Amino acid sequence: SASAEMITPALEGATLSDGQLKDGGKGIKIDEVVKGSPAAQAGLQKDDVIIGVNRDRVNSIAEMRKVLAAKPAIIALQIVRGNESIYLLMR
Amino acid sequence: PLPSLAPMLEKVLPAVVSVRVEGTQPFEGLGSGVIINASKGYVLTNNHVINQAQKISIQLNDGREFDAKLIGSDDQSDIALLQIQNPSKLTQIAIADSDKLRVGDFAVAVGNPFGLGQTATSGIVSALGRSGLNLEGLENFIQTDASINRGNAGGALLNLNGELIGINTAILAPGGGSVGIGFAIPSNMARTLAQQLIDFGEIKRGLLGIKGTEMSADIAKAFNLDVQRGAFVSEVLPGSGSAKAGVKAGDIITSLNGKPLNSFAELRSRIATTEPGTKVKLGLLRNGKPLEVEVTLDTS
Amino acid sequence: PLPSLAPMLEKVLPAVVSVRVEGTQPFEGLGSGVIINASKGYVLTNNHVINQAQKISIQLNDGREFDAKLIGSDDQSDIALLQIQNPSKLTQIAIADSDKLRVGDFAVAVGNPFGLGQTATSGIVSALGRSGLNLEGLENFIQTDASINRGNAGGALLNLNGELIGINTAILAPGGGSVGIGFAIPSNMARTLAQQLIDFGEIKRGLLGIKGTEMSADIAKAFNLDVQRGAFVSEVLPGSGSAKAGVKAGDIITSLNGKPLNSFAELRSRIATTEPGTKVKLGLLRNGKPLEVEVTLDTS
Amino acid sequence: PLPSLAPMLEKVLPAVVSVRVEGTQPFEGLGSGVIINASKGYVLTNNHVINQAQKISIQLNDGREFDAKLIGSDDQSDIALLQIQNPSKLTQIAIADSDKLRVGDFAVAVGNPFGLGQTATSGIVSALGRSGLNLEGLENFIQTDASINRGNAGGALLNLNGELIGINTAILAPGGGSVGIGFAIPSNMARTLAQQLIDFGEIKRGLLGIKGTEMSADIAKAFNLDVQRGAFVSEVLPGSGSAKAGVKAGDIITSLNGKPLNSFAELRSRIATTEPGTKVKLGLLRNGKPLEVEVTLDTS
Amino acid sequence: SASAEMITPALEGATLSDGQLKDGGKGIKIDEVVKGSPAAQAGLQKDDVIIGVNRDRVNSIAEMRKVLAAKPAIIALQIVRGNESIYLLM
Amino acid sequence: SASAEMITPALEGATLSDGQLKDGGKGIKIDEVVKGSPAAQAGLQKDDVIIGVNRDRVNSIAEMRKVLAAKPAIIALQIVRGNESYL
Repeated sequence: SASAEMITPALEGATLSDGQLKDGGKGIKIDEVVKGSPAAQAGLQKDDVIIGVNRDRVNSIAEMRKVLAAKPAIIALQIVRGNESIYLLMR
Repeated sequence: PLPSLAPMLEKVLPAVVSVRVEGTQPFEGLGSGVIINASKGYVLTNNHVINQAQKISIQLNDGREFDAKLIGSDDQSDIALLQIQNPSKLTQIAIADSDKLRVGDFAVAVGNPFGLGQTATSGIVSALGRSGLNLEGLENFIQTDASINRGNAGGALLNLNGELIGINTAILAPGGGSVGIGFAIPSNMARTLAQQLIDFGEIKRGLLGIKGTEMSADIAKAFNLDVQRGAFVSEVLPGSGSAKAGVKAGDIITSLNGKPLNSFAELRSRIATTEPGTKVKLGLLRNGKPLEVEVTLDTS
Repeated sequence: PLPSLAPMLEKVLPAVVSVRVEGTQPFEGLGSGVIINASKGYVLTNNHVINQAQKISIQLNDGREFDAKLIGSDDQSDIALLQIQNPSKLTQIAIADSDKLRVGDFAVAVGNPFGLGQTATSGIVSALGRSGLNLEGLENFIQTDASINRGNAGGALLNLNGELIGINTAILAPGGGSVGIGFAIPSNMARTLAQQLIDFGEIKRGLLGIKGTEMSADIAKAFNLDVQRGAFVSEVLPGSGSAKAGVKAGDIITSLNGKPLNSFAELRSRIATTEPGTKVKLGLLRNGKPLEVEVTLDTS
Repeated sequence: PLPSLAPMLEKVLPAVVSVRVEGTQPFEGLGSGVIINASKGYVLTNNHVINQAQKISIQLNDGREFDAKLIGSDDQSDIALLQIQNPSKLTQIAIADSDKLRVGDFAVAVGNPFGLGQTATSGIVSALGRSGLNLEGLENFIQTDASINRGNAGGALLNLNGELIGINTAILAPGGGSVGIGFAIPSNMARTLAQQLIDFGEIKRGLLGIKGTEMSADIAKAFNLDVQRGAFVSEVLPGSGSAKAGVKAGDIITSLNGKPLNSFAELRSRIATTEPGTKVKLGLLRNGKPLEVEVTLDTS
Repeated sequence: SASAEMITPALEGATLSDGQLKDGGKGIKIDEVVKGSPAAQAGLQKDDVIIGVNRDRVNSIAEMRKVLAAKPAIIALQIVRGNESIYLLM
Repeated sequence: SASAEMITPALEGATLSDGQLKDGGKGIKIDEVVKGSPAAQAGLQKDDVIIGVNRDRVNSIAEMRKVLAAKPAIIALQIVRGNESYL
């Protein structure tokens, strides 16, 4: 489980790994979040499964890193917390 | 023969009053107010003029003095309604539709600056729909360059016919004095809030159950769009009216009941005006495709 | 085709001049003035512009320069009169009736702000009969919201016909610059005092023999009265004309020459303007009963 | 029915834009600009707003955002020209003749004070040809009393027809807020400099070859002269066109092209604007004798 | 002699007594004025006799105390310095 | 050597002497100008020849003193640095 700090400053304090959804769809599962960290500030929580960045779909930490290597202005994670859909936003 | 505003100000000035407040170490404060109902003595004023008062007095511009009682108050919109005890020979203002205003219309501000007494100043409407000043929970301000100073809060903003178009609330001042940037609450929202306070004694806020942020061109360049004004939807709370209606995250609200939105705080204030149980129309754009949605309001 | 103030300002601006004062560490001061007699070169200005001058110079807006002498002055009303040596090709102002002014009339201020040169600004008449600023002995000011700054003292306040309605005399501001609250001496008092100075060289001040306080809505509640504005007489000095008339301690002054009195300061200033030996009629209120009392003034 | 500036403002407002600048500790600045060519996206702005930018962005009043590139600048006159990258559906302003302006004309200032957004204020023209403020090398300012604050530089000053008459440049403020004294570059100078920047990329300044000082009532009182406004010439640089024309030291310059000169700075700016190689008419006053002199301008 | 501060804080600095006028009318003769006291600042002087509070007549210190126990918004003292009538505002 | 300080302080630091022009006309040749003195600030230079005060024509240091005893408003000197001619 690579620490999310190295990928981007905004995800400091979040533990990300390559996991699975309830239905088998691939996604990146959030393992542990530091209280007060920017990940906690943005709304990331335990056992969240991110699905897509903007109009994309990320199935691995490497895929997310390749997407983020271009360093876009803003990030929006379609995320998955519970059986519904929420967007997030940080710079 | 010479043009002037004197003929119309003669019939209107008696409706604007001065509000004197004492309370607590004791304090004394001064503000303005507008007579809304002459028979029942209802006075519209600002909420921070009255906040910590134990005694409230009203003074007419001819010298008469009355005692007042607080009927209701709105801290989010900063609007208070007082009642005059034993009213006698009062004059009331007429209210204009502030949805028909435009930038460039002429305006008159009547108030009580620095405790000097009743004063009228003149200017134009500089802007509409101003918000984001981190002043109140609700901001849909009219901007004007009529001179507005300390003691003017609660007073009247009028057009050339002498009809109410705003309630003076705030100024932007680098050094504690007027530089020509003043803000007013539009009269439609103020009238609706005053009627709710009269009818029920407190406000019933309706909520959409949608959490979202301001739309911009930066986001439009991230979702391949053309619209740069509106509200961006991010969270749909469970079981709300919009959740039942089918509104999902990632969408953009453009028009409310067919009226295009220029801000997200604009939509917030418009929804806060609406009473719960009403059905509203949302013009939506999801994945670049437009739609029309009917929504039932909740209760806050 | 387009509306403008230029056609009437083209004829009036030569009458407003700049006043330069050198005195004594020495100081150099700046103000304005208005030419009222073109053949004799009489110039009306403020008293605190000329207060401790050792030499006075006058500049026209075309560049010509003159030396000036003080004919007389009045400290209580803050009015001074100068005469130009060897005048030639001058323009004079016409004086309007300031008793016909109303709140909402349009006004133009002409002066010399910050030593820049001749400058015109525009506004409305905000209020009438203002006092209590503790500036001079007599205060019956016109309150206007034209931009008025340092160097505008002594200068002109005009109506849309180009006639003088006031002499700019003061301002209120936390930061030292205009916020839209300026004060002017009305033209009737200034004209009367200037005529007195021309004719005799000193002011002729009349008094009533009444010492009293300002009537409020509180004193009208302790004697069970109705009118809340006027003057409350508490001392009638022995041997005065008012004593011969029959004014006693405790009554209320309501009208001067039939015109209702807005304040006690207005009564004081209007009495001080009037010439000793004149006869006035006072509308008196005693024990809830109205009366009319004829009083002959004495000399100060 | 009611008079307003709204009908004419609705057509001109899209042509005034806000200018956001990022530069270098990193800094962000804000100002305004005017669209003078819609097909090419040419934007007139102030030089000190754009000074140390690394990136420039233009934002329209409907929300669209564009990138801009500097075309040219003029530090003495403080005028900058930008081009919009990839323009689409723009509105442009119409320019008026600023040599026909008079004191008392009505004016509207459109800008972006304190970063709030597009704002309009109203006033009159207070003075013409102001200078001596020691802000730029060449000053021939229009003075106005519309409210102009921080963020207004580069924006529009318009007449009642919606035609450009000036570019807002500076203010005089004791405490960092507007007190009613603002300055604008006249539109004739601005349009000439803009054409020069478009055609050549830099300004071609012409000079006379004369060193002199301002005329006053004191110098004229020593040479027994009547005039008191104009230019007093003290040195004629050898080899110049003026020396070839015969202009000597001690002469008084009265009129340029038959139009009266009110100061040395007006003559300086008017000569600087005129293109090199052009011929000009000088009204000379030497030993009290008038002369007409033809001068051919050189290159600076 | 009676203390005037106990009657009201306004009349601090006045020495009082039940007195009589020149024509025999009963009043409140001022006997000592403290310099700098509120009584001196208001304008009370020696030998002054108060024949009124607001719209009433006070015949003794007790009656004035009874009227002032209501604590009115202001006080209006007829006094009688000289063979005349001077009002006061408290 | 006539010091210019008590003649007029505006010419302080300028050494004055009765001389003649290149054609033999009379005037005052400025022998020395002290750097930072009021004369240098006003524009006086070494070897300058003042040949006029305001409109009047002057010839000697005594004539300078007699003219400037009245203390006029402004003195517009003519002077003649090189073969050309105000301060």
